[PDB]
Amino acid sequence: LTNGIEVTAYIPGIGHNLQEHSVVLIRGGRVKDLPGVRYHIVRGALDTAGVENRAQGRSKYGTKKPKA
Amino acid sequence: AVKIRLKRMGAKKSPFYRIVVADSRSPRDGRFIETVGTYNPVAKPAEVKIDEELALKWLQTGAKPSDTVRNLFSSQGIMEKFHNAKQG
Amino acid sequence: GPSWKLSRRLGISLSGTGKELEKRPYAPGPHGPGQRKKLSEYGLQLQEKQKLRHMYGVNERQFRTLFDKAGKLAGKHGENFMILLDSRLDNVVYKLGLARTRRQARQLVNHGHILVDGSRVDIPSYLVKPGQTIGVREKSRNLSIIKESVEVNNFVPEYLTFDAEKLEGTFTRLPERSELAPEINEALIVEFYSR
RNA sequence: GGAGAGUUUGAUCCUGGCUCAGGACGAACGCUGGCGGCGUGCCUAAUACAUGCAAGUCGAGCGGACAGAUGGGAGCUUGCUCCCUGAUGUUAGCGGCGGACGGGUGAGUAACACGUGGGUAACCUGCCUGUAAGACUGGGAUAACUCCGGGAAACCGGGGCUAAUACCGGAUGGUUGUUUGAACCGCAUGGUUCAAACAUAAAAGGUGGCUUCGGCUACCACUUACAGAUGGACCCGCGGCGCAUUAGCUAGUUGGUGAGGUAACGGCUCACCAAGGCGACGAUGCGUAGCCGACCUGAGAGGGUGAUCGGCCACACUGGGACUGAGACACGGCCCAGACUCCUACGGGAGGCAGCAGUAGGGAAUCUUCCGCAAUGGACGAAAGUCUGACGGAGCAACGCCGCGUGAGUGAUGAAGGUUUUCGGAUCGUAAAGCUCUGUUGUUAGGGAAGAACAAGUGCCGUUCGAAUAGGGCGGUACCUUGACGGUACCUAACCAGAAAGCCACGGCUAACUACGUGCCAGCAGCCGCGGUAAUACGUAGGUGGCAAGCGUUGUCCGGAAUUAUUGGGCGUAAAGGGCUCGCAGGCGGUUUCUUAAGUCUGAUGUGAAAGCCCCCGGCUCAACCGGGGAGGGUCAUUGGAAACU
Repeated sequence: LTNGIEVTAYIPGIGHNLQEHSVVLIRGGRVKDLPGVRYHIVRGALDTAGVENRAQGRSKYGTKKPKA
Repeated sequence: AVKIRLKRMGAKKSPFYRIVVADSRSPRDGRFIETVGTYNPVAKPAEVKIDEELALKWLQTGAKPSDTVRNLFSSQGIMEKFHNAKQG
Repeated sequence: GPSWKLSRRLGISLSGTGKELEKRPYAPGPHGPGQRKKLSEYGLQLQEKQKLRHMYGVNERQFRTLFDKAGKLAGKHGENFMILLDSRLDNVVYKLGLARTRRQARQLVNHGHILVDGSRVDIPSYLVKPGQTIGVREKSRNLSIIKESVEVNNFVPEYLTFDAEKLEGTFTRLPERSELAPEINEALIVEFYSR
């Protein structure tokens, strides 16, 4: 982060977009199943483009409305 | 320095005023000692309501108002009752 | 909305008709003729609230505060909230008969201009007190919406004094809940919005 | 004016956790988004700032410059050139007052800073009224002006000229101090009043009129005194934090005397002399933070926060000092150093946005480099006026609340199409089409508020001074005149279904389900937990449901959480009795009676400003908002009652 603290976060989407040295915005989300990670990555950030071909769950996972 | 004066209240477009005995050193919405009644500009009719007696006690102590405040007292004869007291 | 597809969900002719229950009492949908189940109190008190709020199309930001505006009112809080949403000006237009639906009464307030003791009122949610007169100026004096609904001579409620061509509307002491709601059960919406 | 629900288990009750429904944001993010009022909009960086503006005002304080042409006269080209001081105009400087308020920010500060109630015999207060008195007689400068000199500039130095309501003496004065008397009273210092004596202590003119030219007069300013009005300073009880894994801390500390010093009390400063003071009711220390009316939440008791608007303190790049002024240790003043920026001809200087905007930078993240002094306000002036980034409005972002839409009636054929299917059908359903419909708004053209009250100048009448019917002063009324927003709100008529809906959920919590895809993989997940081939829990489609110009997620705080339990728990085994004693401090008290009034009870009075909550009206097309009136809020203080209980 920009605090200086290196905390392992989680990638939610159906496949990722991120590579090293990216812009990652983090909301507070508890993952019960995985040991130690308590941070989602906001799919739909400044760098995270939205997941491919998603209609339901539009606000989450950063996809625009496909075509109207 | 002690000017009996108006005090700006109300919404953005349509103002409201309260006639206020205060010190001029405090700001336009600043503090005060004791007030007299009201003023309404946004009514095309009347309803400028004054206590009409309490300020005369303050005028005997001496507190000069601005003329835009003062001519409301002329419309209800506070100053002319006070000028009779100055002629008394 | 559709204003009729939502009442078959409630399973009642909310304006009061013989239609919208014939041939299809199952509520909407493909899971309609698949036989329904029995709900909970939370299942009931939604529909019991929604059998009153879909009468008038009130969005629930405006439905909550009128419940709170009944809170400061004296009397029993259930029957107080019955008074405010039948002193609704949308309902007053519909109870004077010139609207076949309460949704038709919304344009009869919005741009089918109408005069409450003066200039005009474009407010579908004006709280109406006894002692007010309602009329329409010559700009929309007799249009076919009014002309057909004058000819649809429905029964006049007994808290209203209404003439057809004179078009004036005044009141009595209150609209009485015995006259107002035959279908809607009260005292359940209060226990909905107390929680 | 007080809802609960899933989860330990094979099954049950407890116990105990967390989870969940709710309510707010100065909130951000994702997706979308038509409009209108009202309100907010750098919390991190009190980090650095390009550019412009944010505080001047008086020619009626004053000298001079500065234009001026009422005329006068001159030289002639008829084109001019002048020489006098017209009306009047300009104000570098001088001097008067303001700049100490208005405005912002939240860094330090855990203490009389603030909140509340107090006390001053221990104080101050220019500008305000009202009263009491007045305003005598002189003096010496000096800026500007020029004339030189030195400087790159910043600017500086020298020599003459000159003014004032500038400055400085002399008089007279009910200040004050001293000296000596009296009177009265308080709360010790004492206080108040009166007399005498001594000592000094002032002031100013200007504006206009009337003039006998001596002056007079109003008005403004001036010196002094009294009060009131006015704010400020100092002191004091009582309040609102975190840690004992901070128990010892302070020598001007704590005392006295005298001295100085401060508007004022004082170790406030210093000498002397004394050894005290602060402390288990938590000192000292440390981390933390501006406080308060209030905001949010809770059913209340409480808990959280202290943003905007209103009170007060503190700070003005970091630090220290100090002047003039009634008032500062001065936000846009000086002097010094520290960092940094800028300029220099290197000798030298200038600079301070946490003023309005804007930019950098920080960060998840917060707006326009507009117009107006029309209203309110201040500043000065006799006023007009001038000056106003206070304020007035416009502009930005769904940031939030409220308000309005996105068509509406009729219409069965259950159209078409879509989805599903036991292929009969089912649903998307009166939903569309059709017919009818108005125009909020959208669009076009018109009309066009209140905010604006005035000042000022004119008119009178009254009163007041006046040598006066001069001439004013106020007081009344009468005429005149003044809009940034803005032709904006608004209203009038004309136009079209035409401009305009979405996100979230759909096993149980929790309202709502099927079909395909899929096969511990891809993926959901707040909770229990869902998928190793029939996923109502993943993804998609249809269809529902949720709410709406918004919806979800996110971080916060409160609630449900009776899960820190005073109201409102426990302790046999569930978390919990110290291993047991002797006991200082603190805690609690038999019976009867007198008395007292600290607690308690209660009246009265004073006060807890306003806005906000709340009671009730009224205003804005309702609402939101705004206004009027009232209540309420204090372990408050004084005073007077009550005597059972402590």
